[PDB]
Amino acid sequence: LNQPEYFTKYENLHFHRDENGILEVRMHTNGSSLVFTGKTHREFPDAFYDISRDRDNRVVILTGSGDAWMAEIDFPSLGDVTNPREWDKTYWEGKKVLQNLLDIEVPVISAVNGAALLHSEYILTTDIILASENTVFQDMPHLNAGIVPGDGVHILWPLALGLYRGRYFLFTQEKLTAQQAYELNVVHEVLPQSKLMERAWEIARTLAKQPTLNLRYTRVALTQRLKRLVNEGIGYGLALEGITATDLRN
Amino acid sequence: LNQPEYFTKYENLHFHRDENGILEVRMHTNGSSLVFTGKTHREFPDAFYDISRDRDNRVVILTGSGDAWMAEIDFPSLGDVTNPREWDKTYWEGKKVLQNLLDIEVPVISAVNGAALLHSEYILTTDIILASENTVFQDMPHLNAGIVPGDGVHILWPLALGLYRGRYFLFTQEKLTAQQAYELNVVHEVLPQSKLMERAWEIARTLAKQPTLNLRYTRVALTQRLKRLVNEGIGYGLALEGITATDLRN
Amino acid sequence: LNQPEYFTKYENLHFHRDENGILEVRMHTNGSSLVFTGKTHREFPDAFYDISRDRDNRVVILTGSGDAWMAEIDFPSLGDVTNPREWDKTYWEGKKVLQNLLDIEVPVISAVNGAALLHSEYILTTDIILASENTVFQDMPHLNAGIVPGDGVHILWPLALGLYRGRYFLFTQEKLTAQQAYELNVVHEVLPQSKLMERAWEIARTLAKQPTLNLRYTRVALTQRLKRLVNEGIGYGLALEGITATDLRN
Amino acid sequence: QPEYFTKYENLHFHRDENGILEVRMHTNGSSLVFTGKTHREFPDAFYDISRDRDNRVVILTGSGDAWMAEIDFPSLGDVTNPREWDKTYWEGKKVLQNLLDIEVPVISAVNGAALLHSEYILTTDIILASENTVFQDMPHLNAGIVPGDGVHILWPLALGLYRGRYFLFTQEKLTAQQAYELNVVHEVLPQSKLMERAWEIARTLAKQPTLNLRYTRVALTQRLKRLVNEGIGYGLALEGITATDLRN
Amino acid sequence: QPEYFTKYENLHFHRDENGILEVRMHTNGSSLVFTGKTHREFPDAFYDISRDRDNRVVILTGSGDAWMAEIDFPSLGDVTNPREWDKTYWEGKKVLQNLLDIEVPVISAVNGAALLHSEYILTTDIILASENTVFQDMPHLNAGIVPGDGVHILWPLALGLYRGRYFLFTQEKLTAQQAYELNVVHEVLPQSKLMERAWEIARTLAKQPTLNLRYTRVALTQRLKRLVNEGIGYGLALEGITATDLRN
Amino acid sequence: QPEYFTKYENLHFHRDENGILEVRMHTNGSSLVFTGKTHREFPDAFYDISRDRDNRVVILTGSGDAWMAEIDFPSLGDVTNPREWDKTYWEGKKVLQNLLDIEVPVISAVNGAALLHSEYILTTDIILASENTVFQDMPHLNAGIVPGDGVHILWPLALGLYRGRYFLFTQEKLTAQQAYELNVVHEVLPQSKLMERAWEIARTLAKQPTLNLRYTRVALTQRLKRLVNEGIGYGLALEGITATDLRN
Ligand SMILES: O=C(O)C[C@H]1CCCC(=O)C1
Ligand SMILES: O=C(O)C[C@H]1CCCC(=O)C1
Ligand SMILES: O=C(O)C[C@H]1CCCC(=O)C1
Ligand SMILES: O=C(O)C[C@H]1CCCC(=O)C1
Ligand SMILES: O=C(O)C[C@H]1CCCC(=O)C1
Ligand SMILES: O=C(O)C[C@H]1CCCC(=O)C1
Ligand code: NI
Ligand code: NI
Repeated sequence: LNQPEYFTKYENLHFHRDENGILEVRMHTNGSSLVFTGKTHREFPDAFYDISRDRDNRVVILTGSGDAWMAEIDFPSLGDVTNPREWDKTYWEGKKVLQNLLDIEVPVISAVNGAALLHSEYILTTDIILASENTVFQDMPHLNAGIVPGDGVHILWPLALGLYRGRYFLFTQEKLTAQQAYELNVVHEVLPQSKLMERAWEIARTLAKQPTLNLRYTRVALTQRLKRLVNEGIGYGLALEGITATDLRN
Repeated sequence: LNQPEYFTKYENLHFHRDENGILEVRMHTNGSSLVFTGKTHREFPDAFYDISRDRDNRVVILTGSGDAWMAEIDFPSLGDVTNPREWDKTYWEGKKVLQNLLDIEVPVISAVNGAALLHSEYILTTDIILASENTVFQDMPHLNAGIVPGDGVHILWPLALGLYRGRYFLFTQEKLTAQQAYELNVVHEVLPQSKLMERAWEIARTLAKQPTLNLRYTRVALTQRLKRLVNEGIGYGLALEGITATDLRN
Repeated sequence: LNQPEYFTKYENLHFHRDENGILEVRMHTNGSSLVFTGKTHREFPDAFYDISRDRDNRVVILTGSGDAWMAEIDFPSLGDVTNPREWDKTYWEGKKVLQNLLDIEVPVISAVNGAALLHSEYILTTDIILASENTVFQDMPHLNAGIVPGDGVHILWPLALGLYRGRYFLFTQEKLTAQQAYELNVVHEVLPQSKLMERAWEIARTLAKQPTLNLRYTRVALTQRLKRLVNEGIGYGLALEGITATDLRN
Repeated sequence: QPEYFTKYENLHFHRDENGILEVRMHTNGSSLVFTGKTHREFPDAFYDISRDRDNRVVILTGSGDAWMAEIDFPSLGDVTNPREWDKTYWEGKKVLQNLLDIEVPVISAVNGAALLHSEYILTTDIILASENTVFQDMPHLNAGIVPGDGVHILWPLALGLYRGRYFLFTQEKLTAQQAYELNVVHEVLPQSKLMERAWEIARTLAKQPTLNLRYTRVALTQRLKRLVNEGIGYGLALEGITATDLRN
Repeated sequence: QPEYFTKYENLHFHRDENGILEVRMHTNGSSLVFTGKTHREFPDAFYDISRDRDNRVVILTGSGDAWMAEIDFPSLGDVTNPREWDKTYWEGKKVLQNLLDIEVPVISAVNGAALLHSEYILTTDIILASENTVFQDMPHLNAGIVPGDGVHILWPLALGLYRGRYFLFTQEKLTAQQAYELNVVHEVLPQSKLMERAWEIARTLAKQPTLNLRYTRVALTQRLKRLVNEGIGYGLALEGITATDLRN
Repeated sequence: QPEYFTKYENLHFHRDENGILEVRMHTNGSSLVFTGKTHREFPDAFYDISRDRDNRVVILTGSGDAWMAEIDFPSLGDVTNPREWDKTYWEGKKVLQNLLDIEVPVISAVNGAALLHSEYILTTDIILASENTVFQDMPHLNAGIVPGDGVHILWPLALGLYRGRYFLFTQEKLTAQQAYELNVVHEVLPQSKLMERAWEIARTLAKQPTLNLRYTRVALTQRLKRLVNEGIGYGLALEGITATDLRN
């Protein structure tokens, strides 16, 4: 096929792009809802870089598969996080994944297709957030494991919910429904499961009518402050998280 | 009359100030709702500077005329925005208008008297925002023209609505009613059209009972962060906007 | 008793800590709701430093006594605030109280037991905010006295309510009920008076199950931006406030 | 010529066909005596300069043997009264904002002693000094008030945060040669050659396209503007409190 | 060896058993001619270097008598067209981000004239130069476009916000000795000894534990990264507008 | 005299009628051996100094022939255990915060080698050194851990972001004369004259009104405080990870 090589380079991402440069990127594990792994932690930064480098991507839709956006993780596959020499890989990849995802230089629409229980900081880099009615949001794994929620959730959830409710949400592992997230201005439209992707594409097609440089530079203008905020705290959060992972040996 | 010369220097601004130093500044075009022009883009920065320099202004009320705050623009009068040598004037004036409006050193009350479809970033520099029931807010012209919403809306709407709903609002050209804006904490009171100005003056009179230096330094204290945020992004937004205007020739 | 010496060092703070390292700190004046004084303005920074230094404090609950959190102040006891040589003490202590309260290195739960009419910026340093049904919030004293609300309220209320409603709230001395504050995401749970402290302890006990370093470093991660924002504006607010206090002599 | 060329009793203006504007501070043709009037009017003059797109390069200089070495202290008003200091405070924020907002390269031709208001020089892009020049923050610690008018930000930027604080706290005086070694002054010239050199540099710059002059100035002043904004109001409020304390 | 060692026609790679990687820029074995190709590929190369944990110290150098003194201007594409400049803009942000994100100490061995892209050198931790080296921002004011590609941030960081602006606005040339005195160059070596010294320094560093090399690099680049991020996109957008204006 | 004057086994305090406080670090009257105890107690001492409004100028110095050249490594506790390092981390943030929060001018009298904890000196306003003084970041790269305790921020501030990184990564040693040339040291004195000069400078300062001393210190440390706050916790967390890695 005439499509870019990177479209089929990632076992856990499906890519489809229309003639308008609207790219839908769908996370999956063997076609089912994603199980997050060491492999995805390593590869996703590269995938987001590849998407960002390709000037034929004019709008991006980021979504998951099945009835969850991301609700499963294969903890052992992440490597021995209690060993700082292994955590350093995770730390490096944690800084790159958000840098590279922010550096996508066109509007990014999240189509949140169900529970987002980990790695919801990805959603919080995107410009328009649509959620199916069954969606819930939670920072599940960190306080389950006893390690710092230091991978960007610590910056982006307090930006989303404000520095009061955002800290309550993280410290208590609060779960928000799609409707709550909508009232909290995180989700912008709540859709039936059967209509979520159609609506994402409809918004994308309207955006695609813009001149290319306008799509790109509006994205730049609207992400400057967000990038500064992420850069401020991402490395420190992930370093603190690494120390708490080490401490699990104590 | 004994009033300052600058009160009658601006064809598109009416000025009235009471014995308490409460200054009402009303935008108009021949007494009707304002039609924004190259002339206002050039003169408004000077008007806001003049207001800020005059220590007899103790509270400012900024409003429009008729049934719209600002809903019309004479696009050709702005000059050839696709020519960078002409856009540079617009760029320079775009940085000065927000700098000078923020540097008004007393509380500023917005009395939003109807549709605010362009230049709503002015409202988002002010301290107390009142709106008539017929008011709506939208960033109309930028994505209509295909150029970046880079004149301060890119900073101030995400500050107002948060960095999620704020980006949705700009990318989709969302229109908010006065009631929606009130629920979103942008508008602080929604008034009947017939009561808007009376309420602005009532709030102003309460404020005017404060010592002058308290009015001034409370304004300073409450605008430090806002000024930093505007300075961060205003020039870059307007430069990106200029490039997209040039690109319309392609 | 085996408890730390600092537990009984402060006439206006009662301390109680359980075997899980959950420390409840309760402000009082002779067992009644606190009357804020020059003495508390001077001592509270030391108390918060002492709490922060003690690694046996694993979660902190900060509360008041009786039916108000803080609703009274003995103005004369603050010293001659109109004399810059006296205000300088207040200025120095104003910077230290927020620095030291932020530097508590474990989650801090506010249990707001009634009206918080002054010094609510303390609450706005904490991570989880619970309020009894009778609670109200207001910046009462500053615009009553004619001096700048420059002690941290100018930073933290606009962070809590956004830079629009936050400035309206301060300039108009708005009073918010517990229910309003809950809708505004400042208060996270509204409790009957009889259940407030039980709920604070229940949340604390859940948190106390975390590893110690996770409690500490999650607090660090979630307060980096907050600390930067407070540092940006606290000294300038308090200096401006001092000038307005001097001006009361004019 | 523009009306503003003759609006300011303490500034002479001359502009050539290339858009090179020389702005010369003076008191009756002599070295400037700084006053309440200049404190109030200079922000307006710098704004007027910045608004005029026909200015393509700016040279800012003084008159006679000193760039600025004199001040009429009573003419600043009763600085010990916060209501009067507030004028000075507002004007002190505006002067640096408006000076930095000149949107073309600015050359300082420092024609002798700069003992006050040297922060103006530290907004400029190319700094030339005559061999007789000395730099000092004279007035603040002489009067017992904070050096809070931008010197507190820009001298530590120029000399680093170590020598910059020594310079301010001890009211150190720097010769032109020392300032050159410290990278503040870029060329040291004989008095009789200073202005010719300033104009030579300006002519070379003026050969650039106008947008390049403007946007190179913008690019090279972003960080500088942020740093001044961070500290200027706080420094001037603290200074005001120390001025009030002169009554005690 | 890694695949990326042979992916870049203008970069030679050699790595020893200690994880010391030497990256040498060249055009057919000679001193680099900078091109549209290098502008596009170098960001990828620096990313690839940064991803590879077997790199424990990096030495970045040029070939022949110059570090970088040549550029094929037409090969950069039609910079006066905003749609083409946008590629240069995106690549200009990525090159510095990816270079700064190399997570080990980086030694510059500057093997002669660095007349363009010297901002790469100003991301590195230890700067060595051969005695023949000169530094200049040559191309920008030659072409009439903003020096907006990071030189506008990093030269004023290196030389201070006074000499740094003089250096850019006048296209000043600095010898290796001047740059040494200005604390930009840390050791000046004969041409024939430069690379041996770079490798000696690298060997001493390589004795550190790997996490120490990595986290010392992180600690020492936090502020630097913030400063570059502040200004890089704005500088490159302004530069693009001046490139467009070359048509007028 | 205040109780805190005798609370610290490693600090001697002496204050004159002008409010000039000399704080001298020592171990049994000799040059300081830095310990876990000093790491824990110094933050409290600096807080106590800062709280006491009778301190109008502070001189911070060492004893004997060295300012700080010795450390009892085992006394710092088992730094390789994150639960123990956390104490060092918390204390490392507090020491610089509390030292910077001294609200009057601070004079460093550096009485010889400063081989560790030189970041304390880099919080002070006027830096004097005896001719025998040398500066180095000795311990971090000797132990294989990040120089993350503020040296990573303040040395690059002092020497610039180029020479500052060379100095840290190579554990460069600077003589008093070099440090003077680099604008870190402001006066170089014979050993026998150092303290007299410190007190002379302090006496001149002490003639200022108290609020002026305080608010000039505030004005001149705003930026410095921001820079330290930006990086101190991150540097100390990274350092802790490298300390843990010493087990591997
Ligand atoms: O995916 C990550 O961010 C790293 C994992 C490592 C294992 C425990 C977690 O939940 C986080
Ligand atoms: O008023 C402005 O900000 C400039 C105009 C220029 C023409 C197109 C627009 O809507 C914006
Ligand atoms: O408690 C304070 O912050 C200082 C007081 C001083 C007296 C007037 C006030 O309300 C504030
Ligand atoms: O010129 C100024 O900045 C104002 C004056 C204020 C009074 C004494 C001075 O030297 C400075
Ligand atoms: O190499 C670059 O950064 C791009 C070019 C753009 C055109 C002229 C130049 O010298 C710089
Ligand atoms: O004194 C310190 O900052 C702590 C120690 C930590 C262990 C080895 C060192 O040299 C630094
Ligand atoms: Ni912010
Ligand atoms: Ni800086």
